[PDB]
Amino acid sequence: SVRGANPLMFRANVLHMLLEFVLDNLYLNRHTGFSQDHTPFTEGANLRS
Amino acid sequence: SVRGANPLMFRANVLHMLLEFVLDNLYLNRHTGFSQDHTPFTEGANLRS
Repeated sequence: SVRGANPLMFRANVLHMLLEFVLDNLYLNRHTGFSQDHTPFTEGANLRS
Repeated sequence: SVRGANPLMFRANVLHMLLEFVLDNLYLNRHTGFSQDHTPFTEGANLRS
């Protein structure tokens, strides 16, 4: 059936899912740029672009 | 809106206006001719022309 799965193999599938979660997030955050707020909604905060 | 100004920038605009006021007045007064007036209200004066 295309709508069923073997219940005795959930742990194996879940374990592989967690490994995929970690691998997909192996990145470094990058500094892009900023600009000051021209509106009074914030007290002159610097906002990322 | 093309009409109206941001109230957060009033001080910056006013300061630049005052700087314009000083810069446009950097001159030396120049001597010129006179005339001897005999109007009954200013008899004997030497008015500049």
